[PDB]
Amino acid sequence: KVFERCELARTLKRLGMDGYRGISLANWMCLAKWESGYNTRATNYNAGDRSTDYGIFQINSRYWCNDGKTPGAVNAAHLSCSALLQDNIADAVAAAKRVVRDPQGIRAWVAWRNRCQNRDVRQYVQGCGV
Repeated sequence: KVFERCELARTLKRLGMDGYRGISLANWMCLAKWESGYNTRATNYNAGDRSTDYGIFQINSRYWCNDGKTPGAVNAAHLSCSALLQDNIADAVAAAKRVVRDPQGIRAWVAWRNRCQNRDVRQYVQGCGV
Protein backbone atom coordinates (compact mmCIF):
# COMPACT_ATOMS: atom_id res chain seq x y z
CA LYS A 1 0.00 0.00 0.00
CA VAL A 2 1.16 3.53 -0.83
CA PHE A 3 0.08 5.82 1.99
CA GLU A 4 -1.12 9.39 1.47
CA ARG A 5 0.98 11.80 3.65
CA CYS A 6 -1.55 12.80 6.34
CA GLU A 7 -3.08 9.28 6.52
CA LEU A 8 0.37 7.99 7.45
CA ALA A 9 0.98 10.82 9.96
CA ARG A 10 -2.21 9.92 11.88
CA THR A 11 -1.42 6.22 11.69
CA LEU A 12 2.08 6.75 13.15
CA LYS A 13 0.70 9.01 15.90
CA ARG A 14 -1.79 6.29 16.92
CA LEU A 15 1.05 3.71 16.98
CA GLY A 16 2.94 5.91 19.46
CA MET A 17 5.81 7.15 17.26
CA ASP A 18 5.57 10.83 18.25
CA GLY A 19 8.62 11.51 20.48
CA TYR A 20 9.55 7.80 20.62
CA ARG A 21 13.07 7.73 22.08
CA GLY A 22 13.13 11.54 21.52
CA ILE A 23 12.23 11.39 17.80
CA SER A 24 9.42 13.70 16.64
CA LEU A 25 6.68 12.46 14.27
CA ALA A 26 7.96 14.82 11.54
CA ASN A 27 11.34 12.98 11.59
CA TRP A 28 9.64 9.59 11.13
CA MET A 29 7.62 11.10 8.25
CA CYS A 30 10.79 12.50 6.64
CA LEU A 31 12.41 9.06 7.00
CA ALA A 32 9.52 7.06 5.39
CA LYS A 33 9.29 9.64 2.61
CA TRP A 34 12.92 9.28 1.48
CA GLU A 35 13.26 5.61 2.23
CA SER A 36 10.23 4.23 0.32
CA GLY A 37 7.96 7.10 -0.73
CA TYR A 38 5.43 5.82 1.87
CA ASN A 39 5.29 2.39 0.12
CA THR A 40 4.93 -0.71 2.35
CA ARG A 41 5.94 -3.14 -0.40
CA ALA A 42 9.27 -1.44 -1.21
CA THR A 43 12.27 -3.77 -1.28
CA ASN A 44 15.86 -2.88 -2.22
CA TYR A 45 18.56 -5.52 -2.75
CA ASN A 46 22.11 -4.42 -1.71
CA ALA A 47 24.29 -6.41 -4.13
CA GLY A 48 27.31 -5.24 -2.16
CA ASP A 49 26.63 -7.20 1.05
CA ARG A 50 23.75 -9.51 0.02
CA SER A 51 21.26 -7.89 2.43
CA THR A 52 17.81 -6.50 1.57
CA ASP A 53 15.89 -3.43 2.87
CA TYR A 54 12.21 -4.08 3.50
CA GLY A 55 9.06 -1.99 3.76
CA ILE A 56 8.09 1.54 4.51
CA PHE A 57 11.14 2.27 6.68
CA GLN A 58 13.54 0.10 4.58
CA ILE A 59 14.63 -2.09 7.50
CA ASN A 60 17.73 -4.19 6.79
CA SER A 61 17.84 -7.97 6.89
CA ARG A 62 21.42 -8.16 8.22
CA TYR A 63 20.25 -7.00 11.65
CA TRP A 64 16.56 -6.56 12.12
CA CYS A 65 14.43 -9.20 10.43
CA ASN A 66 15.03 -12.72 9.14
CA ASP A 67 14.87 -13.46 5.38
CA GLY A 68 17.04 -16.62 5.60
CA LYS A 69 19.26 -15.70 2.61
CA THR A 70 21.33 -12.94 4.20
CA PRO A 71 24.80 -14.04 5.28
CA GLY A 72 25.90 -13.35 8.85
CA ALA A 73 22.55 -11.87 9.82
CA VAL A 74 20.77 -11.43 13.10
CA ASN A 75 17.04 -10.72 13.57
CA ALA A 76 17.15 -8.18 16.41
CA ALA A 77 13.47 -7.29 15.91
CA HIS A 78 12.70 -11.03 15.91
CA LEU A 79 10.39 -10.96 12.88
CA SER A 80 10.20 -12.56 9.44
CA CYS A 81 11.11 -9.79 6.90
CA SER A 82 7.79 -10.83 5.25
CA ALA A 83 6.09 -9.00 8.16
CA LEU A 84 7.52 -5.72 6.87
CA LEU A 85 5.73 -5.99 3.54
CA GLN A 86 2.15 -5.99 4.91
CA ASP A 87 -0.33 -3.12 4.28
CA ASN A 88 -0.80 -3.00 8.08
CA ILE A 89 2.34 -1.26 9.45
CA ALA A 90 2.04 -2.42 13.08
CA ASP A 91 5.02 -4.85 12.80
CA ALA A 92 7.12 -2.32 10.78
CA VAL A 93 6.57 0.27 13.50
CA ALA A 94 7.60 -2.26 16.20
CA ALA A 95 10.77 -3.00 14.17
CA ALA A 96 11.52 0.72 13.68
CA LYS A 97 11.14 1.23 17.46
CA ARG A 98 13.63 -1.61 18.07
CA VAL A 99 16.19 -0.04 15.66
CA VAL A 100 16.15 3.30 17.52
CA ARG A 101 16.59 1.67 20.94
CA ASP A 102 20.25 1.16 19.85
CA PRO A 103 22.68 4.03 20.62
CA GLN A 104 22.63 5.46 17.05
CA GLY A 105 18.88 6.22 17.26
CA ILE A 106 17.44 7.63 14.03
CA ARG A 107 20.96 8.17 12.65
CA ALA A 108 20.98 4.39 11.96
CA TRP A 109 19.44 5.37 8.61
CA VAL A 110 21.90 7.26 6.41
CA ALA A 111 19.00 8.66 4.37
CA TRP A 112 17.87 10.45 7.58
CA ARG A 113 21.29 12.12 7.88
CA ASN A 114 21.29 13.18 4.24
CA ARG A 115 17.69 14.29 3.92
CA CYS A 116 16.21 15.14 7.31
CA GLN A 117 18.88 16.03 9.89
CA ASN A 118 19.19 19.75 10.57
CA ARG A 119 16.37 20.55 8.15
CA ASP A 120 12.93 22.08 8.55
CA VAL A 121 10.86 18.84 8.63
CA ARG A 122 7.55 20.47 9.71
CA GLN A 123 6.50 20.25 6.04
CA TYR A 124 5.87 16.50 6.43
CA VAL A 125 3.15 16.94 9.10
CA GLN A 126 1.64 20.33 8.12
CA GLY A 127 -2.14 20.21 7.86
CA CYS A 128 -2.45 16.61 9.07
CA GLY A 129 -4.12 17.38 12.40
CA VAL A 130 -1.42 15.62 14.41
